Amino acid sequence: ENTQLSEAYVDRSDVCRHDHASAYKAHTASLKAKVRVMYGNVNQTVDV
Amino acid sequence: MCVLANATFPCFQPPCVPCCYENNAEATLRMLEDNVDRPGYYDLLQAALTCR
Amino acid sequence: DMTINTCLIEQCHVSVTDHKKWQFNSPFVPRADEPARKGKVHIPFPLDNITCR
Ligand SMILES: *[C@@H]1O[C@H](CO)[C@@H](O[C@@H]2O[C@H](CO)[C@@H](O[C@@H]3O[C@H](CO)[C@@H](O)[C@H](O)[C@@H]3O)[C@H](O)[C@H]2NC(C)=O)[C@H](O)[C@H]1NC(C)=O
Ligand SMILES: *[C@@H]1O[C@H](CO)[C@@H](O[C@@H]2O[C@H](CO)[C@@H](O[C@@H]3O[C@H](CO)[C@@H](O)[C@H](O)[C@@H]3O)[C@H](O)[C@H]2NC(C)=O)[C@H](O)[C@H]1NC(C)=O
Repeated sequence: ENTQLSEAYVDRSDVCRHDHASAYKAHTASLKAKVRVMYGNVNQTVDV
Repeated sequence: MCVLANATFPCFQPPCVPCCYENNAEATLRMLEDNVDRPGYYDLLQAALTCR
Repeated sequence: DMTINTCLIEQCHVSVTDHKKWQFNSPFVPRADEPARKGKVHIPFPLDNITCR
């Protein structure tokens, strides 16, 4: 005349903040560039 | 923050100072076992288990 | 010590209660009371960054 209570559940791991994957939606790309312009006696590179 | 029956004392200073475990081991353990959900659990633990 | 003077061995039990000491929450040892008590101990050796050659 005895009884056992069995219990279990699941959790996020101890190091989930160091080793995890991210699922994204990506849209509307925007490109930067870096261009070097020279003429006369000016060199010099700008980021646009 | 931490509570002992009806004490509600700051966790840095328990009412068992000094030698909480040396004076009463079982009472100290029961003291800790019911503040596990209290965010001041670890400093309470540090206070309960230190004395020279 | 205690003496019964009445019956045989195969009727009484020794069940040491001991207490005073936290053990562990291990699936191979039972609980003593249902809603449980639970504690918290910090385990050593955390995970960190290095570089390999
Ligand atoms: C406009 O400016 C850029 C950067 O200041 C000039 O490019 C640079 O030119 C010099 C001279 O050739 C390079 O120095 C040499 O590089 C070689 C690479 O191996 C090295 O072996 C030499 O010892 C020396 O360091 C420099 O690396 C180079 N920099 C870059 C980012 O390319 C360019 O010549 C200028 N344009 C004009 C028209 O003056
Ligand atoms: C080993 O190095 C990596 C890279 O630096 C560590 O990952 C970094 O972990 C920190 C946590 O301290 C992250 O900071 C977080 O930033 C967000 C904002 O972006 C903030 O909201 C959080 O509260 C937290 O402070 C950091 O983002 C993350 N680096 C990257 C690129 O995501 C790692 O923790 C180091 N240790 C290990 C792996 O044990």
